[PDB]
Amino acid sequence: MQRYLWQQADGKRHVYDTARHRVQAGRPFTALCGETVTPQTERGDLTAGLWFDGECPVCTIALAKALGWPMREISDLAHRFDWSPALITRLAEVLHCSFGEVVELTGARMV
Ligand SMILES: [Cl-]
Ligand SMILES: [Cl-]
Ligand SMILES: [Cl-]
Ligand SMILES: [Cl-]
Ligand SMILES: [Cl-]
Ligand SMILES: [Cl-]
Ligand SMILES: [Cl-]
Ligand SMILES: [Zn+2]
Repeated sequence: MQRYLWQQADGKRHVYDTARHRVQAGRPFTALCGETVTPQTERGDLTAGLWFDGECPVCTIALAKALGWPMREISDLAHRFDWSPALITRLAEVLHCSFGEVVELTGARMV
């Protein structure tokens, strides 16, 4: 079984640690980004062919980091998401570098 897998829940496609959680409709799990979420059939969460929500930016970057990417390649990745203060400060709780380093990584406030 792979260590990390994707699962849509609460409006985004999150990543979870399969050594920590088993996914099931109506059961909460906590994603790599730290949000505790519950897959719901009404949101299309239990049919992966119907997963139309956008990827969770925090989980996507957390997964790249967990997989050992250098900061420069993680930075290229992050550039394709929109980063609100909620998301940026959530990513800073996951990464171990300085908050300024997180903000620079996201490319979120740079033209
Ligand atoms: Cl298992
Ligand atoms: Cl592993
Ligand atoms: Cl949980
Ligand atoms: Cl939820
Ligand atoms: Cl809803
Ligand atoms: Cl579903
Ligand atoms: Cl986005
Ligand atoms: Zn997430």
